[PDB]
Amino acid sequence: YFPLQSYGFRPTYGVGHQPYRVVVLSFELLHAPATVCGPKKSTNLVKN
Amino acid sequence: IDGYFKIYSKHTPIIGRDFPQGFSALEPLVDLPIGINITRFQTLLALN
Ligand SMILES: *[C@@H]1O[C@H](CO)[C@@H](O)[C@H](O)[C@H]1NC(C)=O
Repeated sequence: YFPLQSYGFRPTYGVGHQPYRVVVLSFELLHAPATVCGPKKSTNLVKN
Repeated sequence: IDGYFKIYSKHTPIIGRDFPQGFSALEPLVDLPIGINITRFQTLLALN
């Protein structure tokens, strides 16, 4: 048998048979210097 | 050092012929978070 099989997605299909796009985000462990972070900045300077 | 490649540099004019006697600190140029082993190095030359 062929290992690959066509999905044959159709709009008339049900929710379970409908196509869905899935993205997996995997985070590397802390073995090297960190290069990815989040935007974290606010506030003014307010002197004196 | 601890997974960071640090490059300090300085450009000094040569008042004389070679290797003048003088003092001038080397300012830091570049810091890279590469975090891999370094044990051997070599320089590059080109021919015209
Ligand atoms: C690379 O560096 C790691 C961490 O210091 C060390 O355990 C390992 O033996 C090094 N490998 C080589 C080939 O020098």
